[PDB]
Amino acid sequence: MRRRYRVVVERDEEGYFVAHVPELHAHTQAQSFEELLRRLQEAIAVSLEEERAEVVGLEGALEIEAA
Amino acid sequence: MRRRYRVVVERDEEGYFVAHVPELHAHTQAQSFEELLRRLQEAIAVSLEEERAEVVGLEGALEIEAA
Repeated sequence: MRRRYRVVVERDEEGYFVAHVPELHAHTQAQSFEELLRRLQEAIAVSLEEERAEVVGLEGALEIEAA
Repeated sequence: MRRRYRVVVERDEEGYFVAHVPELHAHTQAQSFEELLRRLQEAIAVSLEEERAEVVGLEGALEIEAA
């Protein structure tokens, strides 16, 4: 099955991540980007009562902090 | 310095990633999400002629494939 969901990801002071998928009323957190993606996919799968889910794409805006 | 850039990320058949940051006329690719983020940050830093860049956030839409 195919789905598209708005998502908001933020990195805290510790550099840890928290993602919010409003349409699914879900929140997921992780210490790395790799971990975030994995938990996000697992969480979306559970929401949809599916065995597995995979992020095949994302279109959005990146917030950058440079020095 | 602070910046926000539109980004488009896609996962190919092999499950590999390619990111496009149109405003920076840049393309970056990697075999994992963790690697993509790292190269993306390094590439944006070079574009801005900065030493380092960090993705502190992202607001967008996730494309999901579930089974």
